[PDB]
Amino acid sequence: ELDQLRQEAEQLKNQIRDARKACADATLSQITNNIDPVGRIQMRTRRTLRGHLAKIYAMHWGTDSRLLVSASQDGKLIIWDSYTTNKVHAIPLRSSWVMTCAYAPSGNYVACGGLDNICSIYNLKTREGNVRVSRELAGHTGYLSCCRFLDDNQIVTSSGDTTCALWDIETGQQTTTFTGHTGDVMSLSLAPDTRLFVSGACDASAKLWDVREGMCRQTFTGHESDINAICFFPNGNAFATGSDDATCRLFDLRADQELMTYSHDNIICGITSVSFSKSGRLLLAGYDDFNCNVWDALKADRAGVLAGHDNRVSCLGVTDDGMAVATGSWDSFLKIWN
Amino acid sequence: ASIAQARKLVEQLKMEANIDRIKVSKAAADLMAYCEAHAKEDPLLTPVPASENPFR
Amino acid sequence: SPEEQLLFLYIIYTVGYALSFSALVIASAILLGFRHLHCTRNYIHLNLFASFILRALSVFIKDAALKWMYSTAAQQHQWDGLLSYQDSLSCRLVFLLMQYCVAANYYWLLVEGVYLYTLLAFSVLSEQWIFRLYVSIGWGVPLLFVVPWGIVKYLYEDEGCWTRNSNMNYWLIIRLPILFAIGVNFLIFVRVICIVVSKLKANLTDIKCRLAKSTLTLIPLLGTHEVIFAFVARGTLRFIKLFTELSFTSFQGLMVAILYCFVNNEVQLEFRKSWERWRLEH
Amino acid sequence: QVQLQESGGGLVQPGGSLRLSCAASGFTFSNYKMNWVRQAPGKGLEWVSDISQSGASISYTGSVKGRFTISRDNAKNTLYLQMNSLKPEDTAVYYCARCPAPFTRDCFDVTSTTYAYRGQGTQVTV
Amino acid sequence: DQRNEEKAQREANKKIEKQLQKDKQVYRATHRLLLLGAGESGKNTIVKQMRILHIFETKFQVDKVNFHMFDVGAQRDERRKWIQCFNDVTAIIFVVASSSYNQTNRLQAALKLFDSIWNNKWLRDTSVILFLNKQDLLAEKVLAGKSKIEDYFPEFARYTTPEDATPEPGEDPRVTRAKYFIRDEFLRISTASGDGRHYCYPHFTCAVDTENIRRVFNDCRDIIQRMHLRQYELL
Ligand SMILES: CC(C)CCC[C@@H](C)[C@H]1CC[C@H]2[C@@H]3CC=C4C[C@@H](O)CC[C@]4(C)[C@H]3CC[C@]12C
Ligand SMILES: CC(C)CCC[C@@H](C)[C@H]1CC[C@H]2[C@@H]3CC=C4C[C@@H](O)CC[C@]4(C)[C@H]3CC[C@]12C
Ligand SMILES: CC(C)CCC[C@@H](C)[C@H]1CC[C@H]2[C@@H]3CC=C4C[C@@H](O)CC[C@]4(C)[C@H]3CC[C@]12C
Ligand SMILES: CC(C)CCC[C@@H](C)[C@H]1CC[C@H]2[C@@H]3CC=C4C[C@@H](O)CC[C@]4(C)[C@H]3CC[C@]12C
Ligand SMILES: CC(C)CCC[C@@H](C)[C@H]1CC[C@H]2[C@@H]3CC=C4C[C@@H](O)CC[C@]4(C)[C@H]3CC[C@]12C
Ligand SMILES: CC(C)CCC[C@@H](C)[C@H]1CC[C@H]2[C@@H]3CC=C4C[C@@H](O)CC[C@]4(C)[C@H]3CC[C@]12C
Ligand SMILES: *c1nc2cc(Cl)c(Cl)cc2nc1NC(C)(C)C
Repeated sequence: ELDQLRQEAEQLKNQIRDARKACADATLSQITNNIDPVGRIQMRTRRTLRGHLAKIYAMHWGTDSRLLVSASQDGKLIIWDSYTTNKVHAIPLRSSWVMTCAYAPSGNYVACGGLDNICSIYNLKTREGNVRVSRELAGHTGYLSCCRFLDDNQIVTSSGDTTCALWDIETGQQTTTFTGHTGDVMSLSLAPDTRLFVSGACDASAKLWDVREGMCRQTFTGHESDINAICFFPNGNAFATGSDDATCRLFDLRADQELMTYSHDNIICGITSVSFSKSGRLLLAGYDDFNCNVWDALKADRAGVLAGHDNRVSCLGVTDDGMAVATGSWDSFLKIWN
Repeated sequence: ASIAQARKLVEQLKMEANIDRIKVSKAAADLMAYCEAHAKEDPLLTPVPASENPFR
Repeated sequence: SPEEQLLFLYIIYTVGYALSFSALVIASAILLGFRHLHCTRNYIHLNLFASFILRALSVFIKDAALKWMYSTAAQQHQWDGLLSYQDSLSCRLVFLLMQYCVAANYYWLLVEGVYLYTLLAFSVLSEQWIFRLYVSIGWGVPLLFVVPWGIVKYLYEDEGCWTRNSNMNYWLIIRLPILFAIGVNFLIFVRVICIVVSKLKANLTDIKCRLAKSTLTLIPLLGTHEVIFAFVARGTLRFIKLFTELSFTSFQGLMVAILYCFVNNEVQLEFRKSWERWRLEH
Repeated sequence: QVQLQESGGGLVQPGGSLRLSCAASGFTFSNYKMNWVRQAPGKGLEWVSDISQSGASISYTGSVKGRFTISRDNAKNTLYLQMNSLKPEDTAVYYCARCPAPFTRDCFDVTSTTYAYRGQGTQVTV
Repeated sequence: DQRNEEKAQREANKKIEKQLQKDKQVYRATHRLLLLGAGESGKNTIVKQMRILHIFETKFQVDKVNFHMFDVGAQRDERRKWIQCFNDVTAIIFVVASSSYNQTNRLQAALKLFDSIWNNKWLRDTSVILFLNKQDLLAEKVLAGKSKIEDYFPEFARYTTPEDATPEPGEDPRVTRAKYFIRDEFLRISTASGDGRHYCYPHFTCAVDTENIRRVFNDCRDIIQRMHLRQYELL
């Protein structure tokens, strides 16, 4: 019964591929030929937030566009002030190997997760001023690779368990588990309406999840190596992926296939972080070649370069108003660009 | 054993197949339309003047 | 001719000091302007560069100050307008600054050696505190024997701008600590070379031509030029000695600058980043 | 879609010869290191033989050296395993796998229990 | 007023930076060790003696120096991604079960995972302390001669014991081949890539061996010393 069901799977995959090709009547490289290029995006480091002792693995902006959280392998969860390069909180973690961190859109809480298979929620706006663990969301049998705060006490955590999860922080038990990925789920990106999220894994595939229902609404193939980063288009109708393939692909939730491929022949290094600008016109991609490239999200041309990091660029982040681009790296320095 | 894995994968494939897909041309037009509509509010696409640049 | 020998020496040693000063201020600017080279060993390197620069400028003054005065005395059989300054402590103090720059150079070579040795031997140390201790040693322990030497020359001795160490026992006040610095630098040098050859033997063909480069890079840094000269004449032999005792200590600033800020692999790396950054601008 | 379907297996008598063709599709074949793994009955995934991007550096598991040989055709995007002088211990489902990242000498997790870029395997019974 | 709140920000920053200095003095003082191994590779015993005799986290202290050992547990077998977390680690302690059988070539499985650690472009400066465990269970296997490594490694029969051999009392020539042949299968990978950046220090241990806590301390001194000696280009 296995061979016949494998036959069913292969013919249904071929049917989906033909239905995608029937929808593939053009590309952005043909429609955006009448689109003027953005020129050279020459962004300069405005601030260098230093104080971290080890590699900076994660970084996330607050909704106010002032406060960052940066997670580093030394066991620190530092809250920065991006305008005055001042540290607001230095949260020591129980596990030094923190692989992700998130800043709650309400500003009250901050998460972090790594090799301890636990997503720890810290309460910043506490009655005594002591930044203390609020919850420890245990239950994953794999390392925590990316956790994103949903609004109403919910958090979408992605693990190396090949399984995502939506946790109810107040109780501490996950209400939904998103399964279907065969490789380590590496990165998340919540849509602007926080009703759908997309997951990147080491299966070279991206999956569109319904966070309220728990089903994989859509599986995006086309990448060739481990999806290391994922990010939504600002309108929530498209998303960009970065992999070890050394290319960025732009999938559309409606077109159900690739829109653009962001690659360069002199680029052979894996892409660790991907972001978008407020208009979604600039695709910021962090690389292993120690610099970020400012891709034209509509033309696949390298409009600029954010160079100046002495090690691998591990985490990118655009402010919610788009006023700056933060780039954390394994050199323990988080640089703000504009 | 693996029968559950195969049945889950095929039900996921049929759940993913019966969706209202759109031509890539219309999605491209909508994407470039959003990029054209919100170009004025992009301080990375258009360099914001230093008078209202908090990172100066 | 003795005159020839002497003038074929001092100008070259200033040339040595001039090249050391030029390459060394370039090296100090390089170590300061990249940020990525900012470590604690590079702070010790910047202090050693500054102290070598201090001794270079100090010998420039010494040879120039004396010359200004000499020019005036011989300008017109003057003799006067020259004697007064020697009695004015305006040259006693500049010679004290000279002896302090010399002592600070030797003791910053000592601090470089001690830091390298404890980096190889005692790897549990707070680089925030130990660097303050090393700065305090390199810049302050020279005071603790140069300024008592100054007060001894002021109280006990006569004039001569303190350039005549006639009572050598009083000159031991600054000689011995410098010989102590050189002896401890030599002990640290032999230990570090023993450690390097132990790491080479434990590896996998000919360790001699690599230990040669390691030792030739370590000689100027710890300042082991002096262990043959200082620790110790015949008119041929004395001439042979002073020439090397001046030329090697004059060019060791250039040698340290090159070997630890120019052919250093990280700065050749460091440059290649800043330069590229500047390039993309264009 | 990284697709790795394989053919050429089947039943052979001890001492025979077999050639498994690994038709790779969906990733530029010349960019990434390739290898064969096999899962003998008894629940064990073992690596068989490595081959670099250009095909210059070829390694083998000790039990198959000198008797197994692999080539790669970067033009047709195919990998071969010529299996000479087979033994009854060689009964296994042979999976054609590629390492996770191009331009890397490291070959991670090809023998993992649930690797993603590993083929569906062909059964070779001796 | 904003002056007082901005100076309170400065004062909080000062407190935070003082705490970060006090925490960095402990960070760069403790040595981080990633403890890897295969399935039942005997590394569990190595955990026990380093824990009691003076992922999961192990802090021990030998010769007043603090060490942190991180046994990666409750993780999958796809070490592709989380092994990038271990670059600041001074030493990856690799425990290999030299006599895992008497499932399917656990030595070649460990050899290929060993090959992927060096060639990992992020572990291209992390040294590997190699504990070839179960040297006592490898003894009874080869001297009996019913289960060979020659069927898993044909180049073993053509392999003669190296001149750098230091056999323990009771190590007949039949075992010091298998003892040292395995060691050179790992050193064939340790020398064919990355010279001067990372170094392999292979060791022969067992469940009865107790000074394994000093072999890591002696070779973590060697790792740090070689890291310093190449900062001055003395090595
Ligand atoms: C590039 C710029 C900023 C660096 C300038 C460094 C200058 C001050 C260096 C370079 C060459 C040096 C001069 C060369 C040699 C002499 C002759 C000596 O009898 C008096 C000092 C004097 C005149 C030196 C003073 C310092 C010096 C002038
Ligand atoms: C030699 C004396 C005069 C010192 C003053 C000249 C200085 C500025 C010269 C001498 C050696 C030079 C270096 C030689 C080596 C390299 C490697 C190259 O890939 C980048 C430039 C770099 C790093 C050069 C920078 C400039 C340099 C430091
Ligand atoms: C500034 C010039 C004109 C005279 C000062 C001497 C300069 C060349 C030397 C002497 C002592 C040196 C300083 C010694 C220690 C420090 C503190 C350290 O955290 C930053 C580097 C810094 C600040 C060095 C900078 C260079 C330095 C200031
Ligand atoms: C004639 C003039 C230029 C001589 C000036 C000598 C100056 C530059 C020397 C003398 C005292 C030295 C300082 C002594 C103490 C410190 C504090 C230390 O944390 C950084 C280095 C620093 C700041 C030194 C810098 C260089 C220094 C300031
Ligand atoms: C004229 C003499 C006194 C000075 C000449 C420089 C000498 C001292 C230098 C040149 C070569 C060096 C030696 C070469 C390497 C070794 C082997 C090591 O296991 C002990 C130190 C030792 C022995 C070094 C000591 C210092 C050394 C002997
Ligand atoms: C002109 C001199 C005094 C200055 C340089 C110091 C001399 C003495 C140093 C520099 C290089 C050194 C050599 C480096 C190489 C080795 C190989 C080692 O296995 C034996 C010692 C030997 C042969 C050293 C002898 C001492 C040596 C020649
Ligand atoms: C290499 N080998 C030797 C051998 C000997 Cl006997 C002497 Cl004196 C010097 C040597 N130098 C080197 N390498 C250099 C330092 C790069 C020339």
